Order: sequence, then C-alpha cells, then structure tokens
Amino acid sequence: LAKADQKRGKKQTARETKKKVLAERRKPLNIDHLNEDKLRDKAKELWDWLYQLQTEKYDFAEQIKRKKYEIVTLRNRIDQAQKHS
Amino acid sequence: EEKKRRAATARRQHLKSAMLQLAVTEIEKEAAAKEVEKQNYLAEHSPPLSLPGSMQELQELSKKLHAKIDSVDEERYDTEVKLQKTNKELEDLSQKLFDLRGKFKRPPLRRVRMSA
Amino acid sequence: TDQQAEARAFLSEEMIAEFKAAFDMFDADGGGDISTKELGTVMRMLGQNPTKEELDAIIEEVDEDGSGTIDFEEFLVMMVRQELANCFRIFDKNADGFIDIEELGEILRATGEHVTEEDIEDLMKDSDKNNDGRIDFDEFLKMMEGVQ
Ligand SMILES: [Mg+2]
Ligand SMILES: [Mg+2]
Repeated sequence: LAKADQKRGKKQTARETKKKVLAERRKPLNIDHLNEDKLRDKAKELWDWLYQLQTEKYDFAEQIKRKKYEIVTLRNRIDQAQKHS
Repeated sequence: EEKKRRAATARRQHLKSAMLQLAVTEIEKEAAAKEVEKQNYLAEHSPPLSLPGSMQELQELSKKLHAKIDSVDEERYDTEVKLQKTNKELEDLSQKLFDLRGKFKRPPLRRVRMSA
Repeated sequence: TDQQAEARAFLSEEMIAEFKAAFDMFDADGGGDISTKELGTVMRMLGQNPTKEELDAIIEEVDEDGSGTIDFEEFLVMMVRQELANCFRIFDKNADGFIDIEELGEILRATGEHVTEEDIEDLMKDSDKNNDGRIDFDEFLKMMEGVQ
C-alpha cells in the first residue's frame, strides 16, 4: 500500500501542478474572423513567441548533458573519497 | 643528492603550462560549435517560415502553430522537470561529499540566485 | 597589518576612487573611522544580498579594537573572498571523469612542446597521490596549481 500513496499521490500531484502552469502561457486563440493582414506580423509574433518556447529548450537540454557529467565527476569524486582509513 | 631535479619539474610545470594552454582554446571551440550544433539543429524544427496569399490557409496554419506550440511547450516542460529533477540529484550528492571529505557547499548559493 | 599590503596592490585606479565615495557613507569627521551598521545597507549597495545568517555573522566576525569602524585598510580585505572544472572536461575527455596515462599521453602529445613516452610516465607519478593510474578531479586541482 505504501507504493500506492507515495508514488500514487506524488505523480498525480505532479499532473495538475503540470497542466496548470500551462493554461496561462497558453493565450486562447481568440481572433477569429476580423481583418486580413494582421496575421502577418502576428503569425510571426505567435511565432516569435513560438520560436522562444522552443529556443529555451535546447538550452534547457544541453545544460543537462553538462550536469549529467558534472554529476559523474562528483559521483566518482565521491567514490574516490571513501576509503575507511 | 638528486639536485639536478630543478629542471624536471620546471618542465613538468613549464609542461603542465602546455596542458592547460590547450584545453583553454579547446574550450571556445566545442562551443562556437555547440553554437552551430545549435542553430543548425534549430533551422528545421521550425525553419525560415513564409507568408502565403490570402484566404482559408492562414487561419489554419495557425491552429497547428498553436497546436504543436503546446505539443512543444509540453516537452519544454517534461524538461525543466527532468531538469530541476536532475538538478536536485546533484544537490543530494552535494551533501555526501562535504561531510565526509570536507569541501563545503557555500559556493553555489550566492551567485546563482539572481539570474534565474 | 600585513594583509593591508597585498590588499592595496589589488586596488587599481578604476576601483580605488570607487571603493571610496560609498565606503565613506560609513565614516564622518576627518580623523579616521568608517562604520558597519550600514555594513549590510552598502554590501547590497554594490550588489551583495547577504542573508541575515549571513548578516549577523558579517557583524560577528568583523572589528576587534573598539574603533567601531572600518577604514580602507582592513576593508578591501573583506572584499576579495566574497575554469579548473573546465579543463578537467577538456582533459578528462571520454566522460569516465578520470584521466590516465594515455590521454595525458595524448594531451601531452596534443600540444606543441616536445615530450616522450618518458616525459609522460613521470608526470602521472605526481598528481595521482592515492596511487592508481588516473587523477580524480580532487588531484586535478593540485597538480594544475600555480600554472596560469
Ligand atoms: Mg579513461
Ligand atoms: Mg587519483
């Protein structure tokens, strides 16, 4: 049962906390049927943001291959520091 | 009485001088490269898009844009997650090292805060 | 008073006339002083937000004669202590976090200074204290010490 209130009441606790920080930077696509050359600048605006979203990513990523490393080093710097003597 | 051992280190030092002198320049390459491995890898998940003519198509393209946008941001999320996640792990091995060895964790705290 | 010497060497023109006018916002009457109850109102006054367990301590370690001041002497002393992880990466290279006889062989062969299969197996005998055949980062900051 401790595997059904720990891992069960934490990932679900992650979901809302997940889905939530999402319906806000998510500006409802309102503009439906008005004028013609708005989309212009606009498309690349939603895009410009679009671009962003994504761009923040790789950064978000590669910064992980750095620590997945800094990690090891440490880990070993830890397995090189034991010695019961 | 091994005296001539003033040049064997000189080297080793005059030497280690070479070691670093290498990695240094090697630092800003894997970067100006990691700089391109970047934009090159980026040129396509959403390339130099274009603007059509008039009607029913723009209205749509959008849909997807916003559509995948979430498809994107989503993964952008799974990220900061598996990120802060892998962010904490390091910090839990941060504690393991100081208390046994004696290195301390004061360094990271101060600097980082402001930016993020 | 020995600290004050190196201490003044560190100070160069664009930050001796600067570490002045504000440090002064601590003194008050030609005769030598400076205070510290504005020790925190000025730290940040330069971009340093010291927590209060880092604001009660900065008050518990400094000042010991009674002058209840702090000049430009024992001052810029409390203003120095407040890439070797890089090179490890451009040397460790392969991700095993370690660096053995060959890679070093490599790097020591990846440079421009002449060396030998004899200039290599001699260096490995000085940074690997524990005795093994690699060099923990721990022993990566000790050999590489003194070098640029
Ligand atoms: Mg290796
Ligand atoms: Mg070692």
